[PDB]
Amino acid sequence: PVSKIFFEQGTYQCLENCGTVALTIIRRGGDLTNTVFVDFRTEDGTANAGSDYEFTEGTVVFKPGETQKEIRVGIIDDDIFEEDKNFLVHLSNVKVALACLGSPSTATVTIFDDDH
Ligand SMILES: [Ca+2]
Ligand SMILES: [Ca+2]
Ligand SMILES: [Ca+2]
Ligand SMILES: [Ca+2]
Repeated sequence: PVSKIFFEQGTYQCLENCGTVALTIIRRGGDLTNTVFVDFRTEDGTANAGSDYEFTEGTVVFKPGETQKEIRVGIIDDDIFEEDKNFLVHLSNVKVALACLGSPSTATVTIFDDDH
């Protein structure tokens, strides 16, 4: 019986000025009385850390009973008009009973430009 860890949705969106984007990680399956650890980390798409979004990483803990965890990523605003850009948040290193990654364990985040 295997706990799976995955993002609640595979795609998130925000405007450049949204300040931060919230992402939800689900735990489903197996024995929910176990504690589960999952690492997370941003990766550039066409949007770049230090420029369009803030580099973010960490470990999330699903304590017993917990099925939903929220993580936040900083979005950087500017006043230049350009195309919409995306980046990635990968999940990894799941630790418990067996727990592992499900689908999707990468979320893609599109920042929509709000200028012009
Ligand atoms: Ca920008
Ligand atoms: Ca703007
Ligand atoms: Ca802009
Ligand atoms: Ca547009």
